[PDB]
Amino acid sequence: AKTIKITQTRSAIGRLPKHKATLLGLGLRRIGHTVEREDTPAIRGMINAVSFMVKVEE
Amino acid sequence: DKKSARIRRATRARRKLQELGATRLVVHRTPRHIYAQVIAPNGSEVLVAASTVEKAIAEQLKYTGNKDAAAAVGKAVAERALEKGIKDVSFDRSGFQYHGRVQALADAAREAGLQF
Amino acid sequence: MFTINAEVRKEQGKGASRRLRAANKFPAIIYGGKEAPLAIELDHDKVMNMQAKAEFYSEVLTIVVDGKEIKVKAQDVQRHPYKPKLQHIDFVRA
Amino acid sequence: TSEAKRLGVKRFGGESVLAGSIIVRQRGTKFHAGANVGCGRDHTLFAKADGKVKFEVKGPKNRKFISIEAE
RNA sequence: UGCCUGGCGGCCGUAGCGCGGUGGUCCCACCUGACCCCAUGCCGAACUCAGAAGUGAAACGCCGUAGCGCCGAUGGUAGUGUGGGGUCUCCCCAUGCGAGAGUAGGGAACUGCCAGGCA
RNA sequence: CCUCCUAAAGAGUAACGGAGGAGCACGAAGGUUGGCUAAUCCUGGUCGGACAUCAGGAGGUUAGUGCAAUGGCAUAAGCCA
RNA sequence: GGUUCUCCCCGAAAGCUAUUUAGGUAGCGCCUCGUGAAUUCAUCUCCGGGGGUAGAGCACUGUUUCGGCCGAUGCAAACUGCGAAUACCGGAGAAUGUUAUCACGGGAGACACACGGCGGGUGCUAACGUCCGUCGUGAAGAGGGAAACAACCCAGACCGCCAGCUAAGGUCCCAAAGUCAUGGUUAAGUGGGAAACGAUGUGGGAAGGCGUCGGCCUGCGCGGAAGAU
Repeated sequence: AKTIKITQTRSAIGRLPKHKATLLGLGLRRIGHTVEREDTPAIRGMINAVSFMVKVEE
Repeated sequence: DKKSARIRRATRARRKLQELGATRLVVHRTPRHIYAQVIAPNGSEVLVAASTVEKAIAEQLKYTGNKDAAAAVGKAVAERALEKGIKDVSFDRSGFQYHGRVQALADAAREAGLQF
Repeated sequence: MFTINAEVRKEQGKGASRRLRAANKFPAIIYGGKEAPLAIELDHDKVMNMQAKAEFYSEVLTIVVDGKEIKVKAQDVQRHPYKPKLQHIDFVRA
Repeated sequence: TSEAKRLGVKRFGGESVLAGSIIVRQRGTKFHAGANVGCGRDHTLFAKADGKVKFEVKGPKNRKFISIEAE
């Protein structure tokens, strides 16, 4: 399906291990890193998990 | 309370036989008529049913309910089971007493050569 | 008889309800019958003004949205514990 | 003017438990054995054959039965 | 293939509680005596022996009664994970999940097999 | 060594924390078959009125199951032979 | 107490179960190297579970009050006819992750942790008082901000550049950047010290009164409000 750009906005230093694992699953390493990911319900839930520091180009 | 007590008392063996999942032979005894049914482990289908009301076996019987009628029902069920292949069903007394017509029917059924 | 102006709901959820309350609005529901229920949006000021009359509890309400006449009756209303404001109403089509 | 004991369900629904596994070690009988499930002297439900574990509500009293189906 | 009756399962208050009516064609029920198979922690109390000799008394099958009870939306409400803010004892903001109760509505249940009477 | 909470609906998770009891007993209170299975309350009894007993009912597990306490328990895990 | 040359990779803990124990003894957990092995493990989506916590409710165990124990109304740690989110177990699935998973072996280190956020117990529901479950920082993290100031906010330093963008925080001078704009509030240097009470101070707002005289609410000021060269 149509793909989307996911970019990391804020750092993940003080975030929870769950949020760190979510960022690892998304594939974001550094602040401002952008990745291309296909849009699926699982990816949408993963984004919503850490929505406070990820920007999505819908 | 007679029917309710009878059903409650029979429910003991009725549930006990279900754990091992074997075909069961149940008998419903009434002064007017007698019935004997073979029920599969599922509990919704009967392999063979015999009744005293039907004229197939009541022609030679003076009355539908008596020791002779019970013996005839037992022998008919036994022969039908032999020709169907029940493979040694278990037995249930339906909460009755194994001293009168129930015992006569059981003896008649076992006479054919059953191993229950 | 009385003319009521309302708006058609588009969003459903607690977020939408909070938006309506904060924007001088409040949602409402009309049901009754074999047809599906309809969610509507009504401004708070007009309903507050109309609630003053004693005939409100004795008159069948007429709703006109998108040029469609709906004849309903007040089945239930929701009132804040201490704030004199209206937040929701369930109505039955008569 | 002590030491806590271990309770609760050990194996939940969908687990392909083995024969003799203790599905639940409870105080009394919170759930009743159904098909292919035993009942120990201490009222412990243990599996009798390999398969999946299911909980089903049946009976006039609406009592939950623990049962094992084919794996 | 339709009505009625019993037995065997699923479902376990949409199967229940209260009220009026209907069932002896078949089936089911009330019962005589038991000195006879059997028995009372006394009682033939319960089971067993011979039915229409009479009946549907009571139980049970069915129709209506929405009176009680049950389930049950949409919506809202309280609550809550995550990030932030405030006057930080407490509350709010964006997002996700979402109460109980009640309202609309339903229902006086349904379904699988065997047996028997009437068609 | 056991009986519920604080202990934030898996288990676990604090301060001579809040709480008592067993440190026994039944060698029958063990196993098996048949049958039975209330408590409680209204009413009749010489007194009995409910309270020293029985039978006509409402009601279906509130009685019980050896224990201090606890869950689950009428196909009673009870209660007669 | 001391323990002497350099570079590279990974990189902890101050916790849980026993003690005639409290400074110590065993196992697990945490670190590293080697070997072997399953889409092994992690995030997320859907599905099957036991919940009995929040919420609600008095039907279950109980409490106060009301009409004269009967009925009703509110309420709860050893209250639930109902019942979340969250957490836990298992099954299926796209994507990412240097296998991050598991087992064995060699080597350890550590065994007075501190502070802060979140929800409780305790405490006189007075304390920057006390203990818990979870997470973060320091310990072992350099850099920027709060004047300095481990516990706060942003952010994890391989090296070099007199290159650009930005997070927190700021743009009158010290000192880099708005003496920028728009609509307001304050007269107290309030800002730049603090809650209860009291008050002819002000803008604004919904409701009164038979041209009329007054009441209610929000915002910002005043004594209490007091730190020692």
